[PDB]
Amino acid sequence: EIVLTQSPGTQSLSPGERATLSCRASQSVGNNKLAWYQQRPGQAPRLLIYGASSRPSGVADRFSGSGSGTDFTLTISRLEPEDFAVYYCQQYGQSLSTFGQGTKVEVKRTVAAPSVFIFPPSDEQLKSGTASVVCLLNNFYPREAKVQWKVDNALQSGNSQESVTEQDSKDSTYSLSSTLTLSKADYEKHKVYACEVTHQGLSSPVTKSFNRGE
Amino acid sequence: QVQLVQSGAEVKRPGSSVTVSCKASGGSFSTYALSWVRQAPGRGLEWMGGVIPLLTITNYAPRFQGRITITADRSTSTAYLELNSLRPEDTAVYYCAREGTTGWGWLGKPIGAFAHWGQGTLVTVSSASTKGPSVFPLAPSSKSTSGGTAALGCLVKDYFPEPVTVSWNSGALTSGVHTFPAVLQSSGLYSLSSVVTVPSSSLGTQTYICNVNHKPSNTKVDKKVEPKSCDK
Amino acid sequence: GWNWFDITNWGK
Repeated sequence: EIVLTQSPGTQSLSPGERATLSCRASQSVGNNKLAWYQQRPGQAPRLLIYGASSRPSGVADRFSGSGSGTDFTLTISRLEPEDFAVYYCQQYGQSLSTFGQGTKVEVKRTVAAPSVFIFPPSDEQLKSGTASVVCLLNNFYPREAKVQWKVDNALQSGNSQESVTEQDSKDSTYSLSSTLTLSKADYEKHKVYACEVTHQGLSSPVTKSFNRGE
Repeated sequence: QVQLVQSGAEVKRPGSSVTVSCKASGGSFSTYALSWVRQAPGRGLEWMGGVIPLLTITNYAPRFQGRITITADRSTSTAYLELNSLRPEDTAVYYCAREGTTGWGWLGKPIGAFAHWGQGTLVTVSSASTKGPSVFPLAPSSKSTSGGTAALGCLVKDYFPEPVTVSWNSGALTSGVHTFPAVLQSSGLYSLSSVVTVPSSSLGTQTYICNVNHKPSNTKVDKKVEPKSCDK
Repeated sequence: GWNWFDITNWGK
């Protein structure tokens, strides 16, 4: 099996900048049958380059492919707003076709610390017997962020989940939401509920909390 | 013009087999290679295999050899992907994709690479039963009242299957809105949150209502979110 | 090497 390596997996670049994406094969790609695809969130992949350097009619000429053997490159002359997406290379130089793991090209922008908010469970949910505590990290950059749940200062594990939005099309930030869930009974055995946040844009952890029943 | 149309999303129990169809129109169904590619949530693309209808020539990826069958019905220009012994890890969007061609029209020389893609088909492998979500408020913090930015939202929890849509004030409010990807809880039910930040001063000159729609359970809630008032 | 991906080219 031919392994296609796409490194780095993420490139943070400025609008209008040039972009070069590398795709290296574990072994020679038959007849240079290497292809590149673009995929935006929620959409199906789209062919950009085939045969290592051929560009189908319709694809912007700012995209070009080069290389042969085991070293291929996808070049984007200048990044338009719609070019920030994920790029996959694929080899079909033999019956067993394979894709690389993809490279995400995102918008680089000034560091932005997250605005943190904590929400206690609604009385409506409490009546149902469960308690969900939510923590929101709003409009931060870069994407790397970490959330720790502490109840009465005890680190929580296995009772929370989170998800992150796609990069905002207007301000290029990310937002993250984390939910801590406990049964009503367990929720009422503790007092201080806190969400501790760490991010490149914070010189020290930011903690937001509330006290049950206050 | 080549258009590939796939069958709708489907929930499948573990151990069962799923069948996904892809109906083609335009170009030539019989003489171009048709492949299937899947993508698990948050993961990359993976070629599963393909078929050349004219001579029923199949080609499967080793990883799926023994669990997959790809067939093509030339009388309807429909290709089929069958995947057996389903496991939760098979939960993914499955796409059919036909080889592209060179030159004008859609009957030129085949290029091998995938130029035509279907809209994809989300296959969810789970033992969960359809269920409507409860919609709870994420009330604006009272400790922000005067001046500044306030955050509020809605918690849409315990629903199955995907998807759920959320809008604010019937679509009139979009600025500052963040509707997060759902998470799959240990119970096998989904949960998502939608939030919005607004000027704290607007908490008295504007109402906030999240409009939640979960078609499978016919759950359609318009939840008003306001400051919670408490005594003492 | 018999590339399944080259078959439709041969037939065309």
